[PDB]
Amino acid sequence: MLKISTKGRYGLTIMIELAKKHGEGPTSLKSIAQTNNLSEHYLEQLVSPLRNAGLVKSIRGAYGGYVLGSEPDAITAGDIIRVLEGPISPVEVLEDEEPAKRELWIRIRDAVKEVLDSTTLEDLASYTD
Amino acid sequence: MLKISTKGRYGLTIMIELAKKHGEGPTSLKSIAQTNNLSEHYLEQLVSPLRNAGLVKSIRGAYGGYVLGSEPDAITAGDIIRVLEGPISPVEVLEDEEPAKRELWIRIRDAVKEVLDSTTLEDLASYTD
Amino acid sequence: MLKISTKGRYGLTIMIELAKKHGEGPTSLKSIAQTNNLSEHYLEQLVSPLRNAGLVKSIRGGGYVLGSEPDAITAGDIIRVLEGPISPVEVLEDEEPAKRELWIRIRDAVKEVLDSTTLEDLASYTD
Amino acid sequence: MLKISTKGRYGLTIMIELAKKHGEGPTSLKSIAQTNNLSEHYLEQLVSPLRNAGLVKSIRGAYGGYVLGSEPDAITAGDIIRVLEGPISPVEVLEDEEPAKRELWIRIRDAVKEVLDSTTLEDLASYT
Amino acid sequence: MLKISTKGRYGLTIMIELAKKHGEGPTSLKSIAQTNNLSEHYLEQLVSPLRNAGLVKSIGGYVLGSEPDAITAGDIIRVLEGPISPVEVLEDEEPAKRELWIRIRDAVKEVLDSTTLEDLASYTD
Amino acid sequence: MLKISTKGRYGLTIMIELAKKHGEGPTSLKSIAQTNNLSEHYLEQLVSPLRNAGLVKSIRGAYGGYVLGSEPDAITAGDIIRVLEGPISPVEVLEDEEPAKRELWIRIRDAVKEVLDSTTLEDLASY
Ligand SMILES: [Cl-]
Ligand SMILES: [Cl-]
Ligand SMILES: [Cl-]
Repeated sequence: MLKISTKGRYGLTIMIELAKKHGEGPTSLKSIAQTNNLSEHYLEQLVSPLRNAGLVKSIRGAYGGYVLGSEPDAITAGDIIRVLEGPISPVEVLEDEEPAKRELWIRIRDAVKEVLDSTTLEDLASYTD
Repeated sequence: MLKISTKGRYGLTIMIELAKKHGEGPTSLKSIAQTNNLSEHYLEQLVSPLRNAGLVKSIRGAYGGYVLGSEPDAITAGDIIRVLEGPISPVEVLEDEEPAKRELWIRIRDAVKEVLDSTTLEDLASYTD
Repeated sequence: MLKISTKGRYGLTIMIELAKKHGEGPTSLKSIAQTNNLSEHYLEQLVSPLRNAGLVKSIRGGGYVLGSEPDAITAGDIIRVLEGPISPVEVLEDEEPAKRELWIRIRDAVKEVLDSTTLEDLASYTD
Repeated sequence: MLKISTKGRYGLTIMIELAKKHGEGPTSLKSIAQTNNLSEHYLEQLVSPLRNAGLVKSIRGAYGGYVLGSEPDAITAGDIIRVLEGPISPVEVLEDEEPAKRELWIRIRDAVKEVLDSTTLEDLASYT
Repeated sequence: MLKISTKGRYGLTIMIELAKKHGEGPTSLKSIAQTNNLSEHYLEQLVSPLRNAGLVKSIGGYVLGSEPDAITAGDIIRVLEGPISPVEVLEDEEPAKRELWIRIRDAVKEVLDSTTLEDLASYTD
Repeated sequence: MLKISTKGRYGLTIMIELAKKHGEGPTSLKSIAQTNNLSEHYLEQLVSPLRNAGLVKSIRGAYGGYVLGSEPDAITAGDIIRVLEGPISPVEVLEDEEPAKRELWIRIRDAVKEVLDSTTLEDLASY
């Protein structure tokens, strides 16, 4: 029933990897790409807006890479999704739709928004295998 | 992010129209279609599974049509969606997924399912005049 | 931007084939499926609503014919039965007129093509 | 039945905001984002191709921001959509689809293209 | 990339369950729905075309209309979702530009046409 | 049945145009856009990741433009798609889907990946 966009999935992956390595020095996009079986050049397109938003910082050099732009408990899943995908809309509200159905979509939207706004990177990084 | 189709939207429309007219005798698909500016012949494709699930009952005769198969408080948005669109719980996954990476999407899925399972036809009919 | 599904596409295929054979006796779904390289059992799922809408008639013994003259049936009539409404457009809550305007104009233009394109016109295109 | 992409919707929003503020000096992306309850960092991804196309101009400095690259009557909804989303193709045409159906998709495409090419930012900004 | 919907997914579920129970008497849609945690009334919408195509036979339950090795994923998908061959094209498409998408389409069709229910029934849980 | 993304379609178009002009000097995005009836400013959004991956090289100047970053036989359709779209996943795998269906999606994925990994720009440019 639920669909997860590639931008959102992998943008959150970058952030979670960085949260797991918080205080352990920079992490190269190359290593995140290698860990997650994807192109570093695909990942670069996702980090760019995260870097512009100050959610991540790029450290230059041979031992360079990315770090979080704030503590993991100060970044939410919602902060990340809003930068990469724009506003949250789980069910599109359509022109002249019945108020009962519009109310159902608002309730769904509020419940999704509450999950995004109450889930920090620290919380997600705490899940291990 | 949620894949509720035209089937689900209009299947909910039928159920809401019937909940608003609960205890007021049968309602024809023709009048529901007329009220909502849709083809009755599109709506007919949605009633058959709703009728098979016992969510609606067909009353024969010239003054016949449809009634709810239960009280509005005994039918949820989730009950309707499951019949018309299939399961609510499935979420897109990666093979051998790591708990940290999958977690956000599970929380979103659970929050959506909770809204759908806790919103009754009585609740939907209360959102409108 | 317009979501016409496989249902709509093949529902139009049925109607166009029947318009081409108008006044030439009944046409079986098997024949339409064979001509179009698809399953008759996929096409069967589309005929029932078209028949209920009176867009097609089933001849016992046999096959299908149009329920009206080709010039009296539009692409719009067919799409509404198989896919649902053509008008609804995705809107933002507390929408400003300037921002929504373009999408209303697009919706109206699409609806006009669908409502003014008849089966007689479409049946005149071949090969 | 009609789907509106996020890129198209919000790219068009930036342009409409700039058309409403035409002749009122530069407008920062931050204020457009604030007005529309969006991240400025989401909007940045849409403005870069619009700037590359000359549809918007960036004015530097303390009072800097964006302005339109031409008069609002000289920019169409079509000019904006082509930069952000590529070619206008409302219904995808499928291999070996019959000529009658191919014709219907072409007619829909032409009608959409006419609306896009005949609607200016001046026209859209005129709606209160 | 693929036009494989909930209809196709659950239509495959029905066929796989029936292949697993081949020669073990009829199986109801209710038990298939119970095994797979979904509505029997959603599955009921999928059986009618499978029955019309002779892929399933109705006896209170269903059996396969042929041996599991004689039914492919392609046979099932074609009935429920429509053709496998159509691919999105540009008008006046040049061969070099369309080629990759034709090759992808052919490879997908080959997987579907070469996968049988006997093969699929060997994967358990 | 098969859907082709705009990014993938046009990203591949850029690479194919460059492969056809390999050894014929630089090609501007303006001429590729003109040949393909699309905006150069839409194409520019696709070239930047391809340039970052070293799949194309930009030659500066008034007679500048793009060239391939390697020989056409050394670049695959898979190298291009992975940069622009991410991982190849034709049918999404859903939580708790039965192993028989998960296996079918893996087989589709492997067959698509084999086409992408075995098709070079030299191969495509030869048509
Ligand atoms: Cl890095
Ligand atoms: Cl700015
Ligand atoms: Cl260039």
